[PDB]
Amino acid sequence: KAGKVPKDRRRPAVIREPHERKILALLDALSTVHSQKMKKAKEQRHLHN
Amino acid sequence: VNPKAYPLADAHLTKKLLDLVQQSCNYKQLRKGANEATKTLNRGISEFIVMAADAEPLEIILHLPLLCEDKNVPYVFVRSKQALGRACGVSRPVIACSVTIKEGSQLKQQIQSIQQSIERLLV
Amino acid sequence: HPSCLFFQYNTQLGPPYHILVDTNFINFSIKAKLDLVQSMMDCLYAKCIPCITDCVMAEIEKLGQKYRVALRIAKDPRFERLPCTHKGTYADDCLVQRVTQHKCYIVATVDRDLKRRIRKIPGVPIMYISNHRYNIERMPDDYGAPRF
Amino acid sequence: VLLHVLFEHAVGYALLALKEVEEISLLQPQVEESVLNLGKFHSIVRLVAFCPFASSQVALENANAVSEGVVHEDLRLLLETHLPSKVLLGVGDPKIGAAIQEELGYNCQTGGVIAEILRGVRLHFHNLVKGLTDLSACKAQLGLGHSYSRAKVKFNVNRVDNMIIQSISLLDQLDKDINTFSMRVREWYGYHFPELVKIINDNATYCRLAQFIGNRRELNEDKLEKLEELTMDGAKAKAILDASRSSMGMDISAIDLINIESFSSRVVSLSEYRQSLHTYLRSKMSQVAPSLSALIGEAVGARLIAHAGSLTNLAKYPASTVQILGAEKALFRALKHSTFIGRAAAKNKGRISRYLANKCSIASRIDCFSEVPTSVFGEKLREQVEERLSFYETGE
Amino acid sequence: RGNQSGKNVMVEPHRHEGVFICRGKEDALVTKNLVPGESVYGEKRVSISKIEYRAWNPFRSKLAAAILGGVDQIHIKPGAKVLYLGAASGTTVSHVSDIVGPDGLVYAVEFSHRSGRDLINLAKKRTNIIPVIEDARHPHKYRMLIAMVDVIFADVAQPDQTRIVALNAHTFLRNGGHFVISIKANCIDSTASAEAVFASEVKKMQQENMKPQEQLTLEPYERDHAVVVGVYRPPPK
Amino acid sequence: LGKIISDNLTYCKCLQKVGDRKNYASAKLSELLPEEVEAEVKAAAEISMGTEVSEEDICNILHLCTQVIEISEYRTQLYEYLQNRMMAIAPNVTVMVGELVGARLIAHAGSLLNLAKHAASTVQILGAEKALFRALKSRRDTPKYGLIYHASLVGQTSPKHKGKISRMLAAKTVLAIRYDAFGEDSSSAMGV
Amino acid sequence: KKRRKERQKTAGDGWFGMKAPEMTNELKNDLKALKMRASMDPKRFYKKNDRDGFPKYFQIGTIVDNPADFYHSRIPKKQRKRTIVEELLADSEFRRYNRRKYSEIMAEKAANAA
RNA sequence: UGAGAAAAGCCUUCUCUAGCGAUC
RNA sequence: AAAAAAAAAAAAAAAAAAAAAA
Ligand SMILES: [Mg+2]
Ligand SMILES: [Zn+2]
Repeated sequence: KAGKVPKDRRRPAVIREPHERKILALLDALSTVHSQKMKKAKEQRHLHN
Repeated sequence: VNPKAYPLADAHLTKKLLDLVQQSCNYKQLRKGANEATKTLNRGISEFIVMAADAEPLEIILHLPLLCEDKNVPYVFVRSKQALGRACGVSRPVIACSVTIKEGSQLKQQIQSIQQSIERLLV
Repeated sequence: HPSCLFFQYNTQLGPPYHILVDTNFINFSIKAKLDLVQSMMDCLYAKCIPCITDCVMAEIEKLGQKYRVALRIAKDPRFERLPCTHKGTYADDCLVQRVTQHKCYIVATVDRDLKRRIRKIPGVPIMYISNHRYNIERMPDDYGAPRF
Repeated sequence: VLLHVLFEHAVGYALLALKEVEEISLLQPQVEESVLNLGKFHSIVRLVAFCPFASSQVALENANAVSEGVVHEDLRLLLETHLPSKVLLGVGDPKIGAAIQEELGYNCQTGGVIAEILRGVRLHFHNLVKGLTDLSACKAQLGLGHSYSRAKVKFNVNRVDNMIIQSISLLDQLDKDINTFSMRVREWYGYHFPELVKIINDNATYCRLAQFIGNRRELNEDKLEKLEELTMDGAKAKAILDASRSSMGMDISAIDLINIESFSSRVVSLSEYRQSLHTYLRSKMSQVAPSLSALIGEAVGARLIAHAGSLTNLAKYPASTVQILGAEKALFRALKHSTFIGRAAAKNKGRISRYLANKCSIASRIDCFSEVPTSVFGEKLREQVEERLSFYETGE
Repeated sequence: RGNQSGKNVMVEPHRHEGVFICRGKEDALVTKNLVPGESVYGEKRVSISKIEYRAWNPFRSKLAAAILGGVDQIHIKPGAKVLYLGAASGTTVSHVSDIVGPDGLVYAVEFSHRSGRDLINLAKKRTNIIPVIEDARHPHKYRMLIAMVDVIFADVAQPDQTRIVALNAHTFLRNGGHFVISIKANCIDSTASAEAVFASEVKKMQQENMKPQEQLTLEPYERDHAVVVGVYRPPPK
Repeated sequence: LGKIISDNLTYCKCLQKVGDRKNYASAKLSELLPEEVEAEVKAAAEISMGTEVSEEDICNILHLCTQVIEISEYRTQLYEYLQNRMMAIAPNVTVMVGELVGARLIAHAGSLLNLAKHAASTVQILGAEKALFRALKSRRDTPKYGLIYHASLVGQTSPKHKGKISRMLAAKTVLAIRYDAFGEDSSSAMGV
Repeated sequence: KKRRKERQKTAGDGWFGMKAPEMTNELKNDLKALKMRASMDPKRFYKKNDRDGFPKYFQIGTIVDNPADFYHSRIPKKQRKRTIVEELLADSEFRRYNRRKYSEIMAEKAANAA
């Protein structure tokens, strides 16, 4: 895992603006639906074959 | 005769055309008017175009031949708009008409003959 | 998939039938003394124009003088003489290639091996000799065909 | 097999001689290299004569004769000179071959090996005649292709609508371009005499008066009298001197004043060109589309052509779409632009626009397909709308 | 709906050379505009960032219908000389002129005087189009104007299409060149079936020392049409 | 003519001198073009592809070409005026960085006094504001050229050394900006 | 070696020298959105994608206005955006449909997960 | 698959086209 | 197929990344 990072070495995280998260949330939600859609179509092809 | 009205039908072929127009109106297959004839050319749903050579300015209908040469659509002229008026079942003179594509229509055999006759006029 | 076929039904095959004749079909027609054009008309009740390829015509010529009568019947002005530019003489491959391309011909043959290949191509009839009469296999508008 | 071939080209006529060829097997894979490969072609064919065309008009004359199949005098001069007088001459056209044999005693053949030789000559033509003519072979064909095509169709160069398309776009740019400069001029001279922007309501008018008075310090007596002539009314000019005497603007430097003077002058010279462009557009519209210009005006008529992209495209459109071309700028809705006698009520504003669109479509067709353009039809259509406008306004 | 004006969209090259794909919510076939800012028949054009592409309508064009149908080769590539028979008003000719670019040439043949006046107006704006107002049945009458070409495109729509192409191919088409012919089944023979017509035309082509290679139908856009692609006098391999 | 001649001012003068192709042969263009170029220009005259132009068309072209040379002549006069004012207001800057680049710097800052309040590193990157804020948000390397890229000294130096010259030029430049803004004497001694 | 590198920077002469644009998080966001266009609208179906990866040569632009298409096909200037992603963010029809599907997938997954 | 696999620089052996050459 | 590790997102999901079985 190697989770630990020392206090001196660690860097502050990125702080996203509200507009960026709205765009970023749109893609992941879109990708989840699209990935789900393809996987369902995979089983229909295999059953018919 | 004005030379721009080149496909001018004779007496015998005129009788066949105006009969076919009267048949087409009954079967709901005819579009009447210069503007309505133009619209069918854009949609590609015309077999042929019948125009009246007795319009006092002949130029108002000369845009229809330009569209016909691109769609490869036969077209002819007749000597009377008033004779063209009655055969269309309309109470006014008409200078241009268009007969429409109809799938399964029983007019296909008669239409197929009249197209071949028009092409013979162009030799 | 060709537009002429409605599933296994060939619509654009028309009352003028173009028939590709195999080299063996000519020989058995003479043996049974069946006229080539006249017997086809009796089977289909329609105008028929047999087609002779260059590949088929060569196989007749290689047979020798013993089959001279079949060669003279092959050159008939009513027939349709269609060329082919194929490196060789073998004709079974020539006909199936013409069948695959256009789907407008009726195959006339008596060889069993060629018939089983054509059956795999959808929408093409096969004409063969049964008893002393012509017979058609995969055609809906057979009409005057031998009834058995 | 020694025979002569006559090859006709846009640049001129060529005469070539054939020494030897394998005639029977010419159309075969191995032998076809005889004509294809340049070196082998040079072995069997030579150029014995070449008579190029002097001018483009001469080239057009020969092109007409060759198409008709007659023997032009230019062709006959070449043939008579370098051909000995038992002669076989190859031609690509059977009709020109018969005409030559009637005019002169040479035997003409039109097919066989000669057909393959002519393709070899055509494929290798630029190499044989390279440098013999000033104008290139490739440009010779391109130039002749147009002049031959214009002759057949009776093309008229006056009735072309390229210039009106450019002029409308250029008018749009100039109106913005003058406007940007005019505002900057008013700001710079505002530092010296801010009252002037209030008196003058026109950007262009401000520019000449900026030229006319260098400083407010010297504006009096005769120069005041000159000022009343340029200003539309005498009352304002007397107030200008009063404004000049009592003003809070700042004195400007020497080099600063020379800069603003030359700049303000340039806006004027730009403005006078814009007026000349509008004059040039008006003359073009009468020659191109007089009937449409009479109906709705040169300014609106030219802009309608610009939206369509060409005069022919305007005629091909139906009556319904021509209304849409003026939708964004309200060309048919906004009536005083086009000015017509009488006014249209708000209730019938849509109907007048729809009726006006049909008249413009008809007028556009007359301009495009008339043998000679004439503006009588446009004036007749203008009267009919006015009768309709009076019909709605008065009720009869 | 469709491709509304003012939508962000992507242009990527097609498999064929000189042809482009307009990737967006819907996809359209586009070619690079030789004269930016002008539409010859009112198509929708796309601005790319000094560069502009014009949409290609497959219903009003027979070449574009073949491309969308999946034809293997068209042989129209940049820097090629193309002889066009039956140019008509120039809807397809303009797109062909865009593909060949400044280097290539298009020879437009149109007998009719009415449509001929449109080519000259179109040829004014495009320097690589050579208008030829002449009958295509007599190639000897315009042999002055035309040099050797690489591709012959035929859209004449006549009962004698094969003979017209055969005469022009012998006179002007170079060895190893290619030809594309559009066949309207109703034009050659209305009595015979559409499928038997396509077999007859191919037969005549082989009798004229032309080797046809491929054919396909244009069914989603046209009914009873076919496009045949072949080579003339092939080189030995 | 468009391909053979690239100088736009020379091109517009030639059209003003000679209207049509027919007048090209007779007229002489030695004062405008070199004789060798003139021979090629006259050579292209007889072998031409263009259509003949009407009398009204050629007049419009001349009027448009008239406006071109008058705007260009004014622009040169405006440029000379700029050099006059720049040498009068901030002479030390003009000697060092140049008339154009110094003028852009005040235009960006909006005034000479506002530019004076800035530090040396800010002057270096005044032009390159888009690369700076992109780098600071994404934690990339900051830009180094700015508007100074078009200065005379930065242009001549090698691309490897254009990073060093940028800060050396900028650091000394602000010494000229402060002195001109606050000094009561106009002289170029310190700038040189 | 160096002449190969120069030729791969452009599409070539066959397509009039298109150049490969530099890859950014905004362009990459656009390409991912277009690859997943199948699930945007339940009533519209699309063919398979031509290539699994992103295209190497491409250009981005907007469709020019046409005067004849004032009412038939034209988006008003307020609804226009700069990127394909921002267009998806704006329209209500897509957001309403996508939110409903995505909520369902999480809820069905929650039944499986528990 | 098993002179293991992966990457950089130098020689050797050869393959394709495209002009060019055949005009005395 | 599967046990992991590194990121983001939503109130867990998603892209890459290794090993092991087959
Ligand atoms: Mg056999
Ligand atoms: Zn064969």
